[PDB]
Amino acid sequence: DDLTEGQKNAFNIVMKAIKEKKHHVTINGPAGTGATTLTKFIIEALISTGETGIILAAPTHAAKKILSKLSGKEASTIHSILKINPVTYEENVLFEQKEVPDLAKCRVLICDEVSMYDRKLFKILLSTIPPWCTIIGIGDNKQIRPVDPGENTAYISPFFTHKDFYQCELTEVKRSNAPIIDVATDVRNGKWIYDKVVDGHGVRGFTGDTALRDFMVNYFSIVKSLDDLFENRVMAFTNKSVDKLNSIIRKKIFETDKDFIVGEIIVMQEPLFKTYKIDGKPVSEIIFNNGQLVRIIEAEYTSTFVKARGVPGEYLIRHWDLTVETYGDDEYYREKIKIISSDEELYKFNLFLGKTAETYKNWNKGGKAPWSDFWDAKSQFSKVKALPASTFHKAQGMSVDRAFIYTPCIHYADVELAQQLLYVGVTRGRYDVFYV
Amino acid sequence: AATAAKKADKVADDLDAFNVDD
DNA sequence: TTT
Repeated sequence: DDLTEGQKNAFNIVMKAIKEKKHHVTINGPAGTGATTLTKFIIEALISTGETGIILAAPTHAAKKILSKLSGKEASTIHSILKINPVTYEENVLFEQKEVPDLAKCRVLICDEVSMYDRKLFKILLSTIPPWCTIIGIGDNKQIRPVDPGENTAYISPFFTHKDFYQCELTEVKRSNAPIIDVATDVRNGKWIYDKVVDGHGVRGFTGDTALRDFMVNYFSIVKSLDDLFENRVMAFTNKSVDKLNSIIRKKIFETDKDFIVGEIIVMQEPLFKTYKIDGKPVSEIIFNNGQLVRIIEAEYTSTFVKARGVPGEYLIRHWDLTVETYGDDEYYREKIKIISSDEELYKFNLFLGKTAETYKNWNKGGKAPWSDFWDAKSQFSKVKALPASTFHKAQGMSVDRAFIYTPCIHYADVELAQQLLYVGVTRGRYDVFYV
Repeated sequence: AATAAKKADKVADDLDAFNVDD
């Protein structure tokens, strides 16, 4: 009940706004301010009092767990709740089946990790909420600005600037000496590096001749082929830098040169849709969401005939066929996916999708153009990535024990994404953080 | 020797062709 | 550079 002023202030302002009708609330407590702590009191107090319609949300699949495992009431993705909009946005289209209590009959709407919302998601949200579902968010205004490829405006999520969403800020850190907190507090002010060694479980980097050797021989010492690397994380900016890293990691952890090995755990990059045809109208059920961890069962490198109507000849696509089983806490499903592991041949599938456009960009050789086999073929494949090495953009919302960093690929990052990359770059490892 | 540009490239190339695996 |  007794916390710093911000936490003693934030809880009441939230309640005095949703007990009242019209105010909209967001809270911005950065690292150290105990935002994950402050969210709890908002929940355990409310479930004891007569305020119903309390529903919880998440922007991604990663952050869904660390809340529903933190609170005790079921959470969901912000998409799943609000008339799911898939990887490509839509409305009122249900894919999963969970009897999800997204009835839009709610006095309270909560969503954490508000540092990832583009405009496209907020406008749907406002057009969705009833006249009695007040929005109470909590996040970090200095984390990575939302990815919007369609706007040259380097803008942070609208959950801070919006009129109704008048936000309170937390300002005072409590843990009287944390080597990490003392780092990410200055990095949000634009200083971006230094070394601080306290108690042996802290932040330290590597330079000199054997910059990566000593840094890598520190990595492989922390994780000696453990195959338990969910808590030891390397994080990089580019996709070019990453696919080098997990390759090096694998050849030592999983001794082979194959891009994939049986019994290995991999992380997805797209929602695997299992699409059925009924009465001539398509439907869909999501099997594996974006961030959902899954395991491999059988590996084989094969080929496939690719074809589209109105297009001459046959094209040569070589890809993987891999059976996959569900890992962790989610429900157990088992189906198979197609993945191409060759930049040399990733181009060969784009040209099929490339030359096909011209045919459909004008297919006047009888009536209307058959756009089915364009998406019917593109929805065959998927994108994945290894678990030990994930990018900086996708490694958020989950705190790991020991963290690793790679700097040289961050020159191309501008001045404003940089500090939001290092803030999220340092804050992931709870205790130990190693960089280069 | 304030060459934060080159020192980031020295580390960039050593990742490009990392040492002969052990 | 970014999903």
